[PDB]
Amino acid sequence: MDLEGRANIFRIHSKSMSVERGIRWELISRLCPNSTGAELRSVCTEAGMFAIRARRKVATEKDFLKAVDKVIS
Amino acid sequence: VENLLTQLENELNEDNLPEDINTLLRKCSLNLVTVVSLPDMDVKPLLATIKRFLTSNVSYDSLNYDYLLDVVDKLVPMADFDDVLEVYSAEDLVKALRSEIDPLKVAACRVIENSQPKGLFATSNIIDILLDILFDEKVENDKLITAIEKALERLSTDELIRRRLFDNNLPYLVSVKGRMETVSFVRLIDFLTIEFQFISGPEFKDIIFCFTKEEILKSVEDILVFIELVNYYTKFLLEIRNQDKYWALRHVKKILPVFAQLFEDTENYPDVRAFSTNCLLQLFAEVSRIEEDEYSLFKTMDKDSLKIGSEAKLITEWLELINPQYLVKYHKDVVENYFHVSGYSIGMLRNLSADEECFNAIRNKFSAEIVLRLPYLEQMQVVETLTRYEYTSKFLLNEMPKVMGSLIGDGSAGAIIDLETVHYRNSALRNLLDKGEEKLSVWYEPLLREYSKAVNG
Repeated sequence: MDLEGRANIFRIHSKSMSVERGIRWELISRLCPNSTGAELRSVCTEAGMFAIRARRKVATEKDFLKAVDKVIS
Repeated sequence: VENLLTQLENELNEDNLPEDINTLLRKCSLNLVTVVSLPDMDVKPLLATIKRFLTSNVSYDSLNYDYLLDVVDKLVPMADFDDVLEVYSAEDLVKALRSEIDPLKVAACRVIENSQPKGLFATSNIIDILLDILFDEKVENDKLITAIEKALERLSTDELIRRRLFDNNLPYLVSVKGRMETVSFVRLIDFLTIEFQFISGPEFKDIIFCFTKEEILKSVEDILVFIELVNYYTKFLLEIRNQDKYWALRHVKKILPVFAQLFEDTENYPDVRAFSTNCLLQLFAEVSRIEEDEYSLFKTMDKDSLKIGSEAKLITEWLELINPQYLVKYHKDVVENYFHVSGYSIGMLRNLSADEECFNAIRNKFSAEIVLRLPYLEQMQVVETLTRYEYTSKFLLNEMPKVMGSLIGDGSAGAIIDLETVHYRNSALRNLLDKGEEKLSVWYEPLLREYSKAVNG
């Protein structure tokens, strides 16, 4: 799945967690091409952790990059 | 059920649009995926009709455009292009792209993708147009961005189409590379990586590919852009080492040392580090594998910035990515004072044992006892690796007797439902058998049977 499904997966798996608006999914996904469908999910769950790891109750676009770099390496 | 749904659709469209036309498309599409080639029919009464539905400024409720498009995307490639061009003349596309209809755009986008000569529209403006919609920060519709991208990657094979890209748009590209605007910029980067694959030495302007030492530092202000670039370069060096394009090294050899510094300097540029640390290590692991003389460029980056060894927090990281040859020579003391056979080091073991010389530095840490201590799941991973090279196999086949057996008989090797363990184990046998009966002394019989029992079930 590369027709930017990665983008959708995020949008979908996101509307089930505390995440602020914005967060250009088109880009955040361009950082995870070879990421098999399941990988996208593993990033989201981690993203929320950084927000908690810090303090905020909502995840910002930057928390995702901090996760993608920690996940997809 | 091919030609059945073929006309079942074409006719349901000329009607008043039944409330199941969305379902008819849904399934009739999968039937196309199966059968490769199409019958001896005329695709004019269909495409010339769907085009009317997509170009129609009027939409319909009982019609899921997403499906209707999936049908077109899988039809244009099958049927001959000469017939397709008859429904979509060279001029039709130009309009389809300039229209205010997204569903219509994505259509022509894939029609251009399957253009017969990959250098047909090479003398048109349609190519410049797509590039204009791609780097158009406004366009958010993904279904279009990709449709166009995948269309370029297929045509960028021809020599002519590339000229229309890096000669008839060279100024526009350099332009977007100048505005460096998150959305627009990123789209250009992923694009360049794709073009560098079908490009030669001459047709290579370092005014659109290579980045000035300044540009990098100026992107750090928008991490998202910085990370996207570090990966771009990492892939750029990758593409070079695999396709033996050692000519490009002369270019992307001035900025590489820049990243090393940004990585080390945490005081200033705190973001870079704990915000892209990993994606960076991915590059340093590629620079170490660069075709140079006596590892010149890297030898310095290490001695200057990436002081491998100094930082323990990274020791493991280093020995898991950085070239094993370079490691066993300029950092032999490291690979010798830390790599310990375990499910944990299972990572290092894979990269370290990549060079016979390097391996001969860790082979003193190996022993059947330390290997059989860790659970089967990890054993197979370690064993399978020791069988990915010849110098390692000889070791496992001799100095390591016990282990070899812990791979074959146990009473019922089939009692392994763990898909992962099965993978590695079954693999550790595949390459272990290629060794030939000659080498595989008394383990050939048990192997050829244990593997055979696994290959079947």
